[PDB]
Amino acid sequence: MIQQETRLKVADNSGAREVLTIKVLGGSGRKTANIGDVIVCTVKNATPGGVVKKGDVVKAVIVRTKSGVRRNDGSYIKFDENACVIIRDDKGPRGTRIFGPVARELREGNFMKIVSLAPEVL
Amino acid sequence: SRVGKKIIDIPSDVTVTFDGNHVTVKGPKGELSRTLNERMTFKQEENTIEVVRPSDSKEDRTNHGTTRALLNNMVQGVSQGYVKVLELVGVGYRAQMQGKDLILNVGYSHPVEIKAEENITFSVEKNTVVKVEGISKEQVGALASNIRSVRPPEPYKGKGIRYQGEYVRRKEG
Amino acid sequence: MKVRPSVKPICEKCKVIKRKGKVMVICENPKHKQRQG
Amino acid sequence: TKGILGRKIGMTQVFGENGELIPVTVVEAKENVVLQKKTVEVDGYNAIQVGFEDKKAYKKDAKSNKYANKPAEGHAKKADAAPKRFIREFRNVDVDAYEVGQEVSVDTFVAGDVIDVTGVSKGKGFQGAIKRHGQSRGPMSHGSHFHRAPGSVGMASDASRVFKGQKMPGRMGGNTVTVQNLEVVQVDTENKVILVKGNVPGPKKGLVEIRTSIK
RNA sequence: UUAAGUGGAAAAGGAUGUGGCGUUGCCCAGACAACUAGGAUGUUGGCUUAGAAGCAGCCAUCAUUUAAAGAGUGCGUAAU
RNA sequence: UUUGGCACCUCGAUGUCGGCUCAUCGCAUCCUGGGGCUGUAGUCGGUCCCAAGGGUUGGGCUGUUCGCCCAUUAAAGCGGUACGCGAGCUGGGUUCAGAACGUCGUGAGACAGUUCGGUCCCUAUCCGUCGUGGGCGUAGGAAAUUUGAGAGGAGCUGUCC
RNA sequence: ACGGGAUAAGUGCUGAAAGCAUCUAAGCAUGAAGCCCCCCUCAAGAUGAGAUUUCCCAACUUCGGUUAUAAGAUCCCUCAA
Repeated sequence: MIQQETRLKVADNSGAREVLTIKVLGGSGRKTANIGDVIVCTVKNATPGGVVKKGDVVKAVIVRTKSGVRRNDGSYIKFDENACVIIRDDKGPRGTRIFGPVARELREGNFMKIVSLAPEVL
Repeated sequence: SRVGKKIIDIPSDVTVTFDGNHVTVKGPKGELSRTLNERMTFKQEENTIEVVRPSDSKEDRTNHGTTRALLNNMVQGVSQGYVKVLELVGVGYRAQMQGKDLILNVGYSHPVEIKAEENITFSVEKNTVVKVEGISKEQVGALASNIRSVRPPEPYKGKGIRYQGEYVRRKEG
Repeated sequence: MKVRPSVKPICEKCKVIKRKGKVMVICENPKHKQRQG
Repeated sequence: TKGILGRKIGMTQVFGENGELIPVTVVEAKENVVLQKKTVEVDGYNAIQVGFEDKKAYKKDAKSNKYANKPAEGHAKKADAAPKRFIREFRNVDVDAYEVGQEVSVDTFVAGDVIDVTGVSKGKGFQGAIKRHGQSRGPMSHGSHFHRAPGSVGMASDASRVFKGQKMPGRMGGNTVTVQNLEVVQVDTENKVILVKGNVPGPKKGLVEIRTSIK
């Protein structure tokens, strides 16, 4: 459940560590985003060097929310923090190394590169 | 009514059956019944349907010509009938028969099916030219316009449905 | 179509008629097509 | 077509094909019978009348609706049947397919049938505009004295009045409401129950009218 | 007289939709449509202009196969 | 719907601007719908016509109406209803007592040019509205099931194969 | 976001007035998120007060008025979907 002004850790090696979200895109009046949804965001804390620099406006995909997801079998999955991965406006990442676990609902959105680069997919 | 003065309207081998408020016509391909008008009057001398207008008013003067043309059309279509012809100029644009109904393909995601009607006969020449034979002039014109409305002529190249002698101003866009 | 209170013939072929209580002009080309309104 | 009556028992969940979870409402459709057959030539419209839950016979010095009265007894006597709690009409059925005295069995419905379900809403009572309608509440700080009231109700001297349909407080609760295009999951003839996919209006042990959808 | 419910909201202007009043011209030597039957040529002759032979734009705008037509009314037109 | 002109009601008081809550109407149409023309190849676009059913974003700097910007959106329409709505709410603005800067004034003081601060009352009689009861009526009295003259509600839109 | 009808703009067929032509005058079609119907809910105080099924009916008595009383409700009491 990511709305405007939430802060997310970044789970790639693109260069950013902390990110603030500006907009949940989709339709007009869209308030909250969750796993698989794309957001636009700002980098509030970056790593030295790196591709992306603090103050940049970028697009990200949400992975491993805390208020996680229900599935059609009635199973649920949750995580302990909220995280995102920054993308290249083609569902591809700017980094080359995803960290932490990732949800299985990314396959339904054509994020196969992230799914492949990731460790354990749940 | 200058045309109403040409209102002899001699039938060749066809009957003319008045019934007062309406009139029926029967010939080779009979059954043409119409409620024409009451302000006008009619007469059959031997083999000539003469129509007359009263009072020399504007409305009667118009209705004279209208009724005369309608009667001539009805008898001529009962005798010889009418035929309306058109053609499909296009690439891959092809139509065909389906017994009584017609089928057409113009590059849509679905072909088109024309359901025939009474006193109407379609005729495909070479899957690019079509004729519609009938007795009702209004009916054949209506159906011709209906089928040509499916894909009218495109200006830039000419692709579409068009009559045998219709002109299409082609723009060099 | 060209709607305007001032309908006039532009070319000689462009004739003038009435339909459903409105003045129109009819020409072979449709750029001279007009009605009053 | 294909109408029946029942009591709402409760909600559970069931597992379908490929392990999918299905929330389900269980409905007891028991001892339904036909009491009357209305016709166009007599009543002006074709319909059957159905009675659902049997009650006690007539008794002298009876005070509750558990015991039938003489009119209800006579009405349920024509059809060789007992008196019933709830009686409702169905106009969507074919009237010739039914007979007076006939038993409407749950097996009229089978799995996969899309249905409409009608019933009275639960009941809440006198409620305000924030709950009875979806109105926004005012600020709770910054010096506000406007929290849960409704705002203005009209403009000014022009229209020196309030229009009708102004969404003020009042009673919210039991009104009949249909939900369209629910489906049947399965049928159990031994316990005489239907399982409906989803949720239906009303409290437990409350009447529901099930009938077939048009669309 | 009007055929719009004008009557029962204005104007510059635009059109036929009808009545009235005159003036005037068109005709069994057959009027006004519309069929088709002729469309010209020495000649674009000349400045001949991207050639153009109804058309960069100025024409020089003459006989007439003929009962009857123009150094082309006019569709046009890269020019035809 | 503006800035004004007039000075007809109201000075034994007709609450001033913004904002919140709640709406309702018009069309001179922002999106969606249908069409004609195009100096419309397609993709599109421009202009005109019909059309008011529904819908018409969240933030930064603004007292700010207004305006600029950031990100979206199918779209981020123009207006009216005492520049809708304070006996429904705030009180940022202006303007009352305090004080200060600049300017003007011999001065007391002024500007309206700036700045900090500065008390928003009311138990609803009638109409009205939202709900909910009692009485009587309806050619005998009752229980139940109903028809439906009318009335209200709903009406949006996208991406992908 | 469906589907039926009738329509707007607009496209037309036939066709005179006006031997031609013309979507129009008479006639025949098509045609929109807009109108009506279809969908949901309220609804005979709809004083026009409706319809169906079932139940009940006085001993006198112009069965009016009567004590009665019937079908049926209520008072009262235990309660809540």
